[PDB]
Order: sequence, then C-alpha cells, then structure tokens
Amino acid sequence: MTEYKLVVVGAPGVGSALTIQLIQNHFVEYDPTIEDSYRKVVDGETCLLILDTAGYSAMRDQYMRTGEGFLCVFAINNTKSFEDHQYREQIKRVKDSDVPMVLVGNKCDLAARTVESRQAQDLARSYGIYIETSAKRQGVEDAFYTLVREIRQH
Amino acid sequence: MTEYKLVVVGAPGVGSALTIQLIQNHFVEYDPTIEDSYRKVVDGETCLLILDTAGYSAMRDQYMRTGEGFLCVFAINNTKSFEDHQYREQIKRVKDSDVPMVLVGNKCDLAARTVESRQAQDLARSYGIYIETSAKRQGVEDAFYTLVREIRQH
Ligand SMILES: Nc1nc2c(ncn2[C@@H]2O[C@H](COP(=O)(O)OP(=O)(O)O)[C@@H](O)[C@H]2O)c(=O)[nH]1
Ligand SMILES: Nc1nc2c(ncn2[C@@H]2O[C@H](COP(=O)(O)OP(=O)(O)O)[C@@H](O)[C@H]2O)c(=O)[nH]1
Repeated sequence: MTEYKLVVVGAPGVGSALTIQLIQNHFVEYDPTIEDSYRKVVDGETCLLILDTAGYSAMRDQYMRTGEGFLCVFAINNTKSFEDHQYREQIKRVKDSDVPMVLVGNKCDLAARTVESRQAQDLARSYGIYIETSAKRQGVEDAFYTLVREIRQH
Repeated sequence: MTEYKLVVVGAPGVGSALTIQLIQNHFVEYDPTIEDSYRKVVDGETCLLILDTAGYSAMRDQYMRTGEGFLCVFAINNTKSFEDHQYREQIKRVKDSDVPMVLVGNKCDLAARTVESRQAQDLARSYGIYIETSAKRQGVEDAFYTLVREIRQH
C-alpha cells in the first residue's frame, strides 16, 4: 500500500475537524487531541489516506520528524493564524529542509476575514505552494488531495 | 475583475464537456467546437471562470498565443491520449516557454484503462506538475481550480 505519513501542526483555536468531514465523514463538541492519528480511498492513486495534533516543548519536536506533509491550517480570517509562518520554520528546522507544504486557510462561512484571502496569497507567492475551507464539506478533500499532489512530486 | 485566459487543446475523441459539468453545469449528444469560448465564481479568489477547441494547420497556432494555462486532457485509458506530450511542445513552441500546465486524464468510470494512472504519473514526475475526471461531476472543478492554483504562481 502506497501510503503517505503527513501531518498538520496549527494556530490557536480553529479546527482535527477539516478531515472530520472526511475519515469519519461528517461534521461534529469535543475538543481535540493528543496526537489522534488514524489511517484510511482512490485521482486514481492507491493511498491509505492524517495524524491530528493540538490547537509542545519536546513532543512537537518528536512526532514531527516522521512527516511528509505539514500543510498547516489556520482560519482565513484570524489575526494570529497565517501569522502563526510561525509554524513553518520549525518544520524546516526539524527535517532540515528549506518541504511538503501548502497554506490552508480555514473558515469562510462565518463572515469576518482580517486575513483577506488575497493577503496570505502573497505569502503563497514567495512560498510557491493557499486554500479556504469548512467541514460543515466542499474544498476540504480538494486541498488534502492537493496535498497528495505535491508529495508524489517530492 | 481578476480573470484568467487559459485554454485546453487535446487528444482525438474524449471530452468541451469536463467544464460542461460546470459553466452551464450539467452533463450533456452534440459534437463540439469551433473555438467555443465563454466566461463565468469564488478558494476565496475573485475570478471570471474556458475557451474550448476541437477534438489546426494555422488556427491552433493562432488562438493559442493568448493563453495562460493549457493543461490538456485525454481519457486515462486511451492509447493515443497522453501519447498525444504530442500536444505539449507546440504550446512550449508558441509562447516560447519551456508553462502553465497539468496532466489531466479523463474518464475512469468506464472500466478499461491502458493508461494506468500511475503510468502517466512518471510523465508527471519529470514535468513536476496529473488528474482523472468525468462530467456525468467530482474532481472536474478540483482540477481546473487546481489550474487556478499554479497560474497565480506564474
Ligand atoms: N465556522 C466554522 N467552524 C468550523 C469549521 N471547521 C471546523 N469548525 C469548528 O472548529 C472548532 C475548534 O477547533 P479544534 O477542532 O479544536 O482545532 P485545533 O485547536 O486547531 O486542533 C470547533 O468548534 C468546530 O465545531 C469551519 O470551516 N467553519
Ligand atoms: N464515459 C465518459 N464520457 C464522458 C466523460 N466526459 C465526457 N464524456 C463524453 O465525451 C464525448 C466526446 O468528446 P467531445 O466532447 O467531443 O471532446 P473533444 O473531441 O476532445 O473536443 C461525449 O460522448 C461525452 O458524452 C467522462 O468522464 N466519461
């Protein structure tokens, strides 16, 4: 089985849940984490489709060394969320690789966006590798299937 | 209006129609083309969402010079379809750019695939930029939204 041990680390209070509209495949109360992993589909590829982790003194710098995709997420709206890049360098520090990523911005149903989409998009244009999403279903597969896309290219 | 004058050129008898499950937004008899264009949504971006063209002595090498995305398609199954690369160089010859592309393979509902997905995937791994799809709805937005993705990066 062609598999893919990815992960996402993330900013303080936004969403386990994008993939919750997906492994288990619904929208769920319950705060997450510990490192709640689980394995589980076919663009024609044979994969085992995510290891969730909290919204880290040691431990973050432990369980992360066995990842091939930390395309973090934040709410595309929250004012310490892309701002929390702040989670990019340390993945580039753990697996000393200047790495399998994408800018996912959560939540554009609830109105307020300080983070104008096209604002974190210039952040994408230095990086080269963005997204907007919500479990309560579109676009979430999209992006982690997009994940599936650059790591074959890796 | 941030727009995107893309296009797709293509192999001999496969599908106008991926986007037909989309502009007009359904699955349609009717052979295509002439250069049947039409303009027409929001990952949070403001675009004008495709110029169809036939399944070319001059003319192909005419209307193509005003394109920013020819992520051709073929059926991921048909034995003169990725084989028809054969449509890659001439886009790299028109806009002398060694360019905004992706390997889209159509049709994996009807069984037979000679083109094993993971076969044209090594074709993707030289290229760096694949897909599998069907109008009769999933994945087609996916990929041309994926189109929307690399050309901001361009
Ligand atoms: N409005 C909105 N709520 C969402 C969306 N996706 C998930 N949720 C909510 O996200 C919340 C909190 O985040 P959590 O799951 O604890 O993530 P973490 O702290 O970053 O690990 C829960 O209240 C969910 O009900 C979304 O797209 N939109
Ligand atoms: N089985 C199948 N038929 C499709 C799919 N998408 C489109 N069609 C069919 O594609 C056919 C022929 O292609 P056409 O639209 O003429 O494309 P072009 O010659 O390459 O410009 C029509 O018979 C459609 O009904 C698909 O995903 N699966």
